[PDB]
Amino acid sequence: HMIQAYLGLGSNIGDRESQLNDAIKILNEYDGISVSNISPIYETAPVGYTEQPNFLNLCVEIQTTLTVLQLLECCLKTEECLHRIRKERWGPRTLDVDILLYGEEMIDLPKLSVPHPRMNERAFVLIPLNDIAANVVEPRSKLKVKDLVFVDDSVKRYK
Ligand SMILES: Nc1ncnc2c1ncn2[C@@H]1O[C@H](COP(=O)(O)CP(=O)(O)OP(=O)(O)O)[C@@H](O)[C@H]1O
Ligand SMILES: Nc1nc2[nH]c(SCC(=O)c3ccc(-c4ccccc4)cc3)nc2c(=O)[nH]1
Ligand SMILES: [Mg+2]
Ligand SMILES: [Mg+2]
Repeated sequence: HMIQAYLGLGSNIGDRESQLNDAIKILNEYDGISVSNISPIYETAPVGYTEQPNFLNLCVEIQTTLTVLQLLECCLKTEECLHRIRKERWGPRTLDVDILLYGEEMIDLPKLSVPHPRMNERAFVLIPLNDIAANVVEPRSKLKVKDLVFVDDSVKRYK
């Protein structure tokens, strides 16, 4: 039995589009993960620390038989495969893979919160997520993504 989950991907170092497309390929290669939907890519001004490069961001849907922790380990392993060496949470990275949603399940462990607890105020997440998951309910707010998404000029259609 598979569950539907959503991942947020980001890159702001180097050939960002290549790193994102390699990430999707690698995610689809883990036993127990199948990438089932892919959003458009957006180019986005960096949020937080601004003296760093512009990001490309997208979202994917996966069908997975993995538990949430097994899925997290696959996300981190993918970052390692793309040579994410920097680990300053505020700083640049070759690849970031974040778990956004895992069905309607909710957890807030010290080091793992799903739904991702910052997604609802990030246009760099909600805009691509709405492209693939408009009618999906975000279980904290209990609102559909299409009712969370908002306009943001710092998020531009890329490609
Ligand atoms: N839903 C989630 N997805 C991925 N990582 C999560 C997570 N909730 C908590 N984390 C934690 O965040 C840790 C550090 O990961 P980083 O990728 O450097 C943070 P970031 O992606 O820059 O910020 P963000 O998670 O606010 O987007 C992970 O090892 C994990 O323990
Ligand atoms: N557009 C864009 N900006 C990004 N900044 C980063 S650094 C980690 C982070 O998410 C982050 C996001 C937001 C704050 C913040 C912190 C405090 C106050 C306001 C914002 C910090 C870090 N990742 C991306 C990305 O993927 N896209
Ligand atoms: Mg992140
Ligand atoms: Mg991350």
